[PDB]
Formats: sequence, structure tokens, C-alpha cells
Amino acid sequence: KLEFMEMEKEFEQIDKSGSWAAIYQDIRHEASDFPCRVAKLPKNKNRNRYRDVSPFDHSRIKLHQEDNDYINASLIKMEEAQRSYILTQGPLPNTCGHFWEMVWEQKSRGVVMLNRVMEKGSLKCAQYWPQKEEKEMIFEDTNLKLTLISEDIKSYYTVRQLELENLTTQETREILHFHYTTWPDFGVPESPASFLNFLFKVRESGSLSPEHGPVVVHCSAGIGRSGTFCLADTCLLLMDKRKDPSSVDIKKVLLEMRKFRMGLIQTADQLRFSYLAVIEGAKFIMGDS
Ligand SMILES: Cc1ccc2cc(-c3ccc(C[C@@](Cc4ccc(C(F)(F)P(=O)(O)O)cc4)(c4ccccc4)n4nnc5ccccc54)cc3)cc(P(=O)(O)O)c2n1
Ligand SMILES: [Cl-]
Ligand SMILES: [Mg+2]
Repeated sequence: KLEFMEMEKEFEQIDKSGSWAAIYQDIRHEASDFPCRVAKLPKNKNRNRYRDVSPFDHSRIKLHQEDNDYINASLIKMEEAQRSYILTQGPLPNTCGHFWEMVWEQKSRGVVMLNRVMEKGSLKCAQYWPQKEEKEMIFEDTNLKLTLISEDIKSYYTVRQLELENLTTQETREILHFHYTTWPDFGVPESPASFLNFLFKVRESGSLSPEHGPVVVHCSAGIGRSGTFCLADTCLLLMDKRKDPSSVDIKKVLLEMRKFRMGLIQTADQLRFSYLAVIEGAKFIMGDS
């Protein structure tokens, strides 16, 4: 069906009128506003990487510990697409244990990292996983042990096989770590192809499967790149699920996502990239393999 000629015609239109920003800002100013009282509690101050980026109280992930159940993480649940994601910030030196605790408690199978531990001079993210097989990490506060089993390093991303062990229950689970290493803060991936190839890799690993807990997606703040990634995936699902792919309104989908976590997708160009990714990705999937 030459239906994909409309989407591209529309995309080229927006591109022609250069109205990406207008569209993006319109979305920002219609975005939901929900309370984040827990995130702002004084005792949770050192658990937030950024002052103004917090999870809404209603969709926040709660740690199953009694002392403090707080972690800057939100559950994004997309009904029609039938997929959930947990979006969180790059773990801080004092929240790495909380991060794996969440991964464990939520029964996540995969972790999607879209930033780097070193981005333009600043840490922006703690080294929350082991870089050497022989140097496993133990998080004494959450009583978890993490070991690197192997890693497949590619040009634009790295996939690591990790073993996460709950020292209390003595159980172990294999966690897949999908790390896209070439996506700058407030930037876009190297290309629609590298991004899509990364996304497909995550998908085929079954990490996004309903049989597992939600995938944990993070970047530095957990909204810009994580938002772009999730939006693209979700819209790709809706294009493959609806008889009329062109009926998928990415703007409306972004708004829906912003009801679960603030600031999803940080720049007009990330929104444009989302469209490109979705349109091209939809062509590859609907296309003949
Ligand atoms: C209803 C509501 C409520 C709160 C909101 C907050 C922000 C909202 C608020 C702040 C910021 C920028 C950020 C965090 C941030 C970092 C990296 C990314 C990234 F894109 F690179 P990523 O890929 O890692 O995600 C995304 C966000 C910041 C920016 C640059 C450097 C350091 C810190 N920051 N955070 N606190 C700050 C205090 C002073 C100065 C800057 C601050 C963005 C969105 C935006 C919105 P809005 O879009 O709806 O208007 C909000 N809306
Ligand atoms: Cl850090
Ligand atoms: Mg309007």
C-alpha cells in the first residue's frame, strides 16, 4: 500500500514549513502536570540527579524496602501498544543499589542505556555495572551481587550479558544490558538505521516481552533520549497493529507518554528523529523481508 507515501509527504511538509519546533513546543505546553511530592521530600534530595526532573507520584516505581521506597523512576504503560517501560535516570553513586533492587523487584529482563558514564567532561552517570568479568559488584545496601558474563561491542552500541544475584534469596537472573554509546545528550542517534538496528536488537532479545517485567530504559535524566527511544518503539508497534499505519499520531502518543513522566523527548530534533525512525522502521517491518 502506497499509504507510506502520505506519512513521508507529511514529514516532508513539516520539514518544508520547518514547523518541528512549533509542534514540539505545542506538545510541551499541553503536557500533563502531576504532583511529585515524594520526589521532593527532603530525604530524597540525594536520590535525584537533577533538581527539576522528578517522577510523578502516581506512576513512580516504589522500592520494596521499608526505610525509603524512593527511586527517580516512572512506569510508562501504553495500553493500545500493549507495552510497559520503566524510565529512570542514570544511577547516582548512592543509588546503584536501588537501581538493581528495582530491576530485581520489577522482574525486568533488560536494561537499555542510551547515555555514557562520561559525557562531555561530566560524569552524568555512575558506573553501575561491572566492566571486568573478574571484578563483580556487590551492593551491600540492597544485598545484590552483579557480575559481567560477556559483552558484544559494536560500533554504535554494546550488548552485555550480566548475572544479577539476590544475596538474600540466593536467586540469580540473567540481565541483558543494551548500551547505545553514540547518542549525545540533547542530541540524536548517529542515524535512523543505527537507532532502528539497536531497537530491533533489544526487541528480538525478548527483553520487551510481556512475560518479563518492564524493560528499564535510562539515559542521564531519563527523559530526552529515553523518551525518544520509547516513543519510537511504541509508535512502531501501533503502526504494525493498526490497519491504517498513517493513523498513528506521534504527537498524541508523546502526550500520552508525558502523562507518566515529565519532559519525554527534549528537543524538536529528537521529535523529528522519532518520526524519521518510525516512518523508516515501519517501512522495513511492513516491507518485504
Ligand atoms: C509538568 C512538568 C514538570 C517538570 C518539568 C521539567 C522539565 C525539565 C526541567 C529541566 C531540564 C534540564 C536539566 C535535566 C536534564 C538533563 C539531561 C537531559 C537529557 F535530555 F540529556 P536525557 O537524554 O538524559 O534525558 C534532560 C534533562 C539539565 C539540563 C542540562 C544540564 C544539566 C541539567 N535540569 N534538571 N534540573 C535543572 C535545574 C537547573 C538547570 C537545568 C536542570 C529538562 C526538562 C520540563 C518540563 P515540560 O517539557 O513539560 O515543560 C516539565 N514539566
Ligand atoms: Cl554520577
Ligand atoms: Mg492544539
